Amino acid sequence: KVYNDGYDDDNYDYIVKNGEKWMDRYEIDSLIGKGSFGQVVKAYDRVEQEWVAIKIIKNKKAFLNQAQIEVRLLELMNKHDTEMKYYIVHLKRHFMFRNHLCLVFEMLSYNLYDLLRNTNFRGVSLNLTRKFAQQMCTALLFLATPELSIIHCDLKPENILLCNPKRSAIKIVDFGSSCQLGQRIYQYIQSRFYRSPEVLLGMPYDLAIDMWSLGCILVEMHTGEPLFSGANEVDQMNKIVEVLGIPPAHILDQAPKARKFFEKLPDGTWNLKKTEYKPPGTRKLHNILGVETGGPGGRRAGESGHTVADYLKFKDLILRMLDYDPKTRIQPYYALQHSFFK
Ligand SMILES: CCC(=O)Nc1cccc(C(=O)c2sc(Nc3ccc(N4CCN(C)CC4)cc3)nc2N)c1
Repeated sequence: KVYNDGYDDDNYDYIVKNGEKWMDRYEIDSLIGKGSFGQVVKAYDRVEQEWVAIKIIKNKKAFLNQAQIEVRLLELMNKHDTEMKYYIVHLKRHFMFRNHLCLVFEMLSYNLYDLLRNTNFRGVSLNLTRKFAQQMCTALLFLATPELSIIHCDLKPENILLCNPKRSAIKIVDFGSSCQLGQRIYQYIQSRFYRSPEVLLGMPYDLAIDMWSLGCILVEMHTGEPLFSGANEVDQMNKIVEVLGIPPAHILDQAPKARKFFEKLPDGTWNLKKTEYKPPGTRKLHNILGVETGGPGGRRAGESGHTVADYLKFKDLILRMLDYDPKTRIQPYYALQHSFFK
């Protein structure tokens, strides 16, 4: 009949109501988010006199525990002194309310997928993309702090929100999937479009996966379409090979799931399993970005800072981010010194 005295529903989470007032402080406006973890709502803090986004976790043990892990992480980040902290979303405070866990975040604006949908999926200028890229590389540089060593494990355009609708400042949200570096416990991680090959191949992984995701994002921010948009993992790997080529033999010799996509020939060489696709490595990123053809689809022809040189810097950096070897993949600190950011 009723659950938690009629406050929750079938899915253990709070039924939000327009204009409801909590604890004589927070004033609920409207639902803005919904996920497996629970719900996200827009509200007005009366004490700080400001708008905040509150994360209400479901009324279950599991979700509560996960949320507590996440809270510990956020608090851990907020305790560090560097300005690099200001690219991670800020957890002002947290509390319990009617058997629910509530996380108080600063209210942010649109996520990047919204913007992309506003361009009719044509992407944005390279000048803006440079700014986004810079800030993101800074954030990943912060998360790599020895005492932190945090892997976001779920970087996608909808997890990057604007601070202000009229400024190019962004921030990273939802650290529920988050992970501090350590021994492997999970193997089905990251979003499918942004899942690093070492994960697709069932191999050990570190922070280098985030970088991979970032590489898939920036290009998508300029073209409007996902770089690799496979319906499944096979299609995904095929689409990654289609652009970057078949992985190094020394990589595939280590990969347990290597034979999910490949087969080993009698001469030791690896080849794709047939299931559609271009020959490996003939979908050149050079042609995808339209370096010498006036940008993606020729819609950036004649625009400021859209010369061949700029596109070549960009392409070099992106190819440094999509390195197959996690050991040789470009690191944030060196990424911030690229000619792209001059
Ligand atoms: C949309 C939220 C999301 O994808 N992940 C997420 C989950 C839980 C909390 C947060 C988070 O930190 C947020 S979410 C937020 N405000 C916000 C939430 C939702 C939205 N929209 C969601 C997408 N709609 C098409 C437009 C409005 C816009 C802004 N501020 C913070 N600080 C983000």
